[PDB]
Amino acid sequence: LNEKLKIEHAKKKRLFDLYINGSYEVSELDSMMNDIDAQINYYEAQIEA
Amino acid sequence: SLNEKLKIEHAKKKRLFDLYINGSYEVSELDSMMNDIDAQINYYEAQIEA
Repeated sequence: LNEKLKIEHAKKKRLFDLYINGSYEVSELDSMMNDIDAQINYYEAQIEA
Repeated sequence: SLNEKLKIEHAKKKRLFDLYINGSYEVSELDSMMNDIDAQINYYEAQIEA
């Protein structure tokens, strides 16, 4: 399930893509991006330990 | 209708810059897409040369 990390990271590149094209605002991007970053940490740690 | 692509890129550039002034996020994340955004502005300029 290391792929999921790329998938969660792939979602990050896209989430930036959307905002840059105006589909998502800054205020939203705050909540949505940190959710991913947390989801990564949620899946980043205590699996390679 | 290739002339009016830079204004979109500038809008694409602005939005991105609003994340820097917002202050959060990692700058290296924002630098990778800016490298693509700045470059796309470059070609639109360069095509006018010839």
